[PDB]
Amino acid sequence: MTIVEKILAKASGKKEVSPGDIVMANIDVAMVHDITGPLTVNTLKEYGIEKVWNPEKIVILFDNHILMRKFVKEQGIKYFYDIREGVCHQVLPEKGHVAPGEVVVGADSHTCTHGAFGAFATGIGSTDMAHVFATGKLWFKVPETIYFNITGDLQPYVTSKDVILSIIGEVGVDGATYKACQFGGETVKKMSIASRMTMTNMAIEMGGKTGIIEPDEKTIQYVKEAMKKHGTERPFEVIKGDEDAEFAEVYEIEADKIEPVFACPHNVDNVKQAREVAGKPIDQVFIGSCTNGRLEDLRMAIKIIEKHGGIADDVRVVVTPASREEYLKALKEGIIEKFLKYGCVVTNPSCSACMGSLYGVLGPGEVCVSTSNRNFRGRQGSLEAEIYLASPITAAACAVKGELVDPRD
Ligand SMILES: [Zn+2]
Repeated sequence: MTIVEKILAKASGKKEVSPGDIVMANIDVAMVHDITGPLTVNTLKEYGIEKVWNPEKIVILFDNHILMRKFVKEQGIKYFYDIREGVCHQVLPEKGHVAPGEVVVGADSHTCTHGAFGAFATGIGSTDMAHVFATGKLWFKVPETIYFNITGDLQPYVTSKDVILSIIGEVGVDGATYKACQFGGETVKKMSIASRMTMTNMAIEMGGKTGIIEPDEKTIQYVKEAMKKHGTERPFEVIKGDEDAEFAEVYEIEADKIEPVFACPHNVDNVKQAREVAGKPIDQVFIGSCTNGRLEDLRMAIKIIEKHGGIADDVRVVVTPASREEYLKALKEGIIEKFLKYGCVVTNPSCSACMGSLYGVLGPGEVCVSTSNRNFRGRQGSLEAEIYLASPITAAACAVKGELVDPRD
């Protein structure tokens, strides 16, 4: 019985569960952000429930507005954050709302990110969310874990981004469909929580239901620290998979021979190695995202840039910390100013002037190296623009030379 299965078993209140089995599980936290909030509320009452189940288990996002204020006020909803905590998923675990062995549901597709914390985390539609708000439970078709056992040491200039991009590259946009992608092995236990978030975030890009990574005391340290800092403290159990569990499509990845890659334009899953496509000129580099937007990413990228002393002219470098906290960390550490001084522009996620700038919008015939999730046509701009995906290191290197690279050159 897998970790996702022990989670769904404890949640449903069953003592055993199989893949394909269908259960009613209790929700630990539910999150709504933009359109889905108003939708969920209206959809919530044309039905007639006047009380949400647990006003402290719902997390909402703010900046028509009126229904949402009045909803949070009419309910007892304690956790509601402004959009200047950052547009990404970072906020939810940052404040300690995601603990191991928990069932987390959210409006956004990439809620799967929180699987990094050893919780079962999924995006759901508006109606499902309305049910959750009403009953604090939801139906789940119990998935199957496909286990990716990653062992070996990451070579220099190689990040979990290259790892997950390679994995996606051999499994295609599908899949990994009705199934949960579970990452493990020594290479996974060695990487940081940030690095794990990078992978779990991109799980659904394989068409996966969610990514999940088993917890260890990096996970514990993170969660406990966040909980004490934000007063979101609450007991949790550490649910981890048994060797008594079986997996559709166990893969084996060895991080030794993984080298810096690219997700080449319009599709995430093609994934050609850096050397092959190297040399093509680029007019923009986008560093930071929900995928790699955290402190370690900024740190390695600015390290690369700094060592070679600045960026190529006639290239637009855009640096976007995943959240306000991450931004403040990078600020306090001098990283933000190093970026600024080298000619990059940094978007302060709490600044509307920063957030509304069109400076990073790709025009026709423009090439961009991005550290984000998605390279499909028209994503960052014109549909006649193309987008390569990379780790912060590879991206930084591209910003240094001003065309497509392999970080070691
Ligand atoms: Zn600003």
